[PDB]
Amino acid sequence: STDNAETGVIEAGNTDTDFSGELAAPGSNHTNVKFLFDRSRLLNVIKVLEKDAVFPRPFPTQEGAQQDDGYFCLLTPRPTVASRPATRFGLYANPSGSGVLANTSLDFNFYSLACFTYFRSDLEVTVVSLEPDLEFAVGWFPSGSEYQASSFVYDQLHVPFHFTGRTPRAFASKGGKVSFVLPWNSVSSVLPVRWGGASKLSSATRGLPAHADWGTIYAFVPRPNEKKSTAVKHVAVYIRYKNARAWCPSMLPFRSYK
Amino acid sequence: STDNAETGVIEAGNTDTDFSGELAAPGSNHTNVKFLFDRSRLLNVIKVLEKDAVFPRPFPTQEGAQQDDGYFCLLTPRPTVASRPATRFGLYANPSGSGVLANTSLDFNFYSLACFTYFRSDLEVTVVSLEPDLEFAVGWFPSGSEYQASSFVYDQLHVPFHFTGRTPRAFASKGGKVSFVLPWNSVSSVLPVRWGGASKLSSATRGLPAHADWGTIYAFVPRPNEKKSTAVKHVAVYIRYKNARAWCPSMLPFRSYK
Amino acid sequence: GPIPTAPRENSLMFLSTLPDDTVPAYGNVRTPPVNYLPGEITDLLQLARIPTLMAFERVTYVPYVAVPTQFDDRPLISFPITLSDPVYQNTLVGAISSNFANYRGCIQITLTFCGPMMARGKFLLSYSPPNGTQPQTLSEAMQCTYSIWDIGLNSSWTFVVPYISPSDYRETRAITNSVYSADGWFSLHKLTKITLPPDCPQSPCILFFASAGEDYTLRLPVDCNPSYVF
Amino acid sequence: GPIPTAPRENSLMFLSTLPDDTVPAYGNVRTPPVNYLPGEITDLLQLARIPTLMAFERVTYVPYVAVPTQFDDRPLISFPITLSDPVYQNTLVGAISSNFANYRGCIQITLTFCGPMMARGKFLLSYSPPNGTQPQTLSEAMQCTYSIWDIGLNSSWTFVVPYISPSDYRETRAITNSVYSADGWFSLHKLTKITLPPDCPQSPCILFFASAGEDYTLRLPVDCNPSYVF
Amino acid sequence: RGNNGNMTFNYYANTYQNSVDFSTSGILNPLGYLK
Amino acid sequence: RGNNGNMTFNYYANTYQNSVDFSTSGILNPLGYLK
Amino acid sequence: RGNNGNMTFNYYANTYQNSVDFSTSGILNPLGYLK
Repeated sequence: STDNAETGVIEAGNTDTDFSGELAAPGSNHTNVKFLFDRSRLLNVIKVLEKDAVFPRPFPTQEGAQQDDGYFCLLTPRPTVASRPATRFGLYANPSGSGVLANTSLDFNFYSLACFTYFRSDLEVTVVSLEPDLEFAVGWFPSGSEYQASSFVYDQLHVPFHFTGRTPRAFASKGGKVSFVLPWNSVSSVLPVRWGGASKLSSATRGLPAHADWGTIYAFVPRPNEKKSTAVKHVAVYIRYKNARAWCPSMLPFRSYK
Repeated sequence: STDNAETGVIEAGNTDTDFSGELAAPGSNHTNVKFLFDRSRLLNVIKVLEKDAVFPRPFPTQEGAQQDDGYFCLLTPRPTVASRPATRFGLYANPSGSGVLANTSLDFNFYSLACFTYFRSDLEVTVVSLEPDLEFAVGWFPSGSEYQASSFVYDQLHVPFHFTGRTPRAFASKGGKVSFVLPWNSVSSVLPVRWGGASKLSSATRGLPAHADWGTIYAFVPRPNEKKSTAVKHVAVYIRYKNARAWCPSMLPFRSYK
Repeated sequence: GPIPTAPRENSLMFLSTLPDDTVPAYGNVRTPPVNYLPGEITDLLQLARIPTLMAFERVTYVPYVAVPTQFDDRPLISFPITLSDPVYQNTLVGAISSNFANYRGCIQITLTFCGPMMARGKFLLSYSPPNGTQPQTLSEAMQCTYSIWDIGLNSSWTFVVPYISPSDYRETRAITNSVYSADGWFSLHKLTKITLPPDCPQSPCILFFASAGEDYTLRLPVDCNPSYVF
Repeated sequence: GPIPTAPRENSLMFLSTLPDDTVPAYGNVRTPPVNYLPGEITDLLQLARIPTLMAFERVTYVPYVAVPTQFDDRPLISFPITLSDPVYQNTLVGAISSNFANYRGCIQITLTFCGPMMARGKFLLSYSPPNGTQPQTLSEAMQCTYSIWDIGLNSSWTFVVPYISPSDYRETRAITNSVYSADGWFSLHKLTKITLPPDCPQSPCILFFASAGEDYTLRLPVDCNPSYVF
Repeated sequence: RGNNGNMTFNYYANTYQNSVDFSTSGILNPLGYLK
Repeated sequence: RGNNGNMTFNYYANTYQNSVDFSTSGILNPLGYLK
Repeated sequence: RGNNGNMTFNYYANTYQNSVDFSTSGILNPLGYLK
């Protein structure tokens, strides 16, 4: 049928427009945005704390600084590095040489279906053990805060402060699982899938949002400082968006042609 | 009573037709097709994955190809071989000599009562361990897809991709069981008990349907690639048709006379 | 506040035959319509009530029986009434019944004469309840339940085995010949010899069919035997 | 008194796709209003129904095709109809479809002529259902479904590929060329050569767009492929 | 109906418990007829 | 609505199960218009 | 009736909880009579 594509708006047609025929029945509605995104998926894998921690310093950190790495996980589909927001995803193709290796993460499915510009939704978290018959706990604090770092002495046994606080802490039995849901607590109204502004008024890095996440999570062993074991331990984190919404179209990744 | 059997249609009678007597009471209705088939039964036994897998290649495979065998199970009453649909059931009566041995399966009860031509029903799955105090998980993907084969590096620990995905994955506690139900998802309207068509337009094998199944199932150990053990493990698969229906009569197997 | 409850001794058990459902995983699926397929089967009795061909030994098996020309007083053919007997093995009634444990109702038998249109004769069909020894002569056969069938225009003739049992329901297999499994014998007698005109083939053949009755019924499913695959 | 109950075999299991919620931890939160953002997306079909540019090989890829001047009977260009084919790879229809398993409805194709206003010509568009071998000449093309499009004032022309399938729903990827994945070919034929006045550039170019139809539909989500990150 | 014992309560919705066919816009009857 | 199967019972209150926006004092419609 | 304490709720249907006899178509009374 004759038409002009330069106008931008083109009306969708059917088989009957130019030939003899008829339209098909609806079928099913599995493409609904709310129904599509309510499925759990892996996000990151982190270690388990066995003592009081030292939060990593900002990125301009030079050598020789003492801190703990790979113990904290951010809750956000965007790329991150060293437990802090980033802009470019990383990958170590040559595990050799000096220097500490930076943790990295990303939400492959979310960015494979990230066809829009802005997003908002609640979020449900779950954790799972990767070691046989392990006892652990999980802690959390909201966006725009920091982790207290010190300990107290009870009966000559040091006890880290992160045991107590008015922000959720949860315990699981031998081989159990931890589950709960969180609200949308960032100051911004919506989470930007892609951004092009600056946060600070000067010396800022363009395109790096400040508070595009839900919070922060970590795991620890409920024992005093006197029982620091000899082997490292790991856990896995699962997230699941709930009651999602989208606001403005965009484009999808570039599938390279061999 | 006088009658003509050549007409094909013969009316069933009772004792009173030719003698003095009476008809018996109904009794019970255990022959109902829906009520008959709602019972679980064994289908196949498979191994448990401990690393990233390589799906077996098509049947014309020559020697020297590297892949993993006996790790995947199809969901279908029809015969299968090497985790792919087949037409003739197999049996190794002389376990000796070179060559890899092909896995096989069949639904003995279903084909012992397969008196019809077409079938359709939902399906409920269950899995059970054959080793003392084992931890495992089960994964699934629908008919007409394929299994992703690669891994990712977290904290220098390789993690297979089959951990994550928007198609169901389930975990069980120590010694637990896994249970859930699936819908009828094949493109075909009904499942053919016996078939005589061809799928491809040329060079096809007659009588081999393309998508007569519900999906595919496998099991894996939730640990990184660095913990590949030394002993093999097995699990058992149970299926149970639900809300079944039949559509056209047929004949039953041939019980050989000694 | 939490509702207090105490689980019973039967917990975490997996029971195959449990009459209940489970949790869904991938719901909200919609499937194509199936209005176009005719002939939906609702109960397997619909198939159990269709006649089929039996088998005998020609000494190596055929469905028919050849009428000889010699004269003797023994029954032409006689087989017991037990669904596990070989003769019913391949017929639908027997094949389906082997998957259950009990049955009721009246069995049905049918015959058809496939000889030349010019022939004439008569046959006697009898059914003998259980006894110490099975019948062996026409005089004995006449006393039991029996009927007379004569060759004419119409070719077939149906016979019904009454359900005469000491108890409701009966076993569908005979591990031992208790009165609840075996139920007598059926035998066929040639009342008069066949008459044929000159230049016609001799020894006509007769054919058998077996099917379920009107008031037939099954009960109590059981697991099946997989030996056929070998 | 305590309510007695018995948990089922499926307890303590973690199922990702389970259709239910969980326990809250930090409730009673109130969030800013979002009335000010326009253009809320409710279904991804709204985006699937927007045309986009396809790709071809210039031997190293361009969206358009250059009309030659030589004369030959082969089709100017022909590509299969299979959403997994490279040509649809980067278009929105293909990109979104690769995340599901089935589809319905009618696909849509659009063209636009970007040559000098002074040119004149005609083109033939055809769609061939599956066969042993694909079409290779105008005589064969005329018989299938086809239409004639002539250069005039208006620049674009839309074409609809009917949904002609042996079964409801079809696979969105072709592991093997079963009739349920591949659905024929599409080809373009130059009916007449282009006419241009003196002192004008030769070899005009034509452009392609691909989009979903009115009655297009998807179903049965599936996990995505992360290879793009490399 | 079927091998289902519950007759009082259903938790999940029908469209999630079962599959359905999308729309388009007693004694046993015999099989095989003669006329 | 959504990937939620329950349709009969809710235990916790709405303001604790979900987040809400504080007040201040069918077929798919198209995107992009021409006039 | 019997050694059964529940008097309010039954989950499964009667025909699945108990066996039944298919149809066909106070003070204690004494045993043994004289006339």
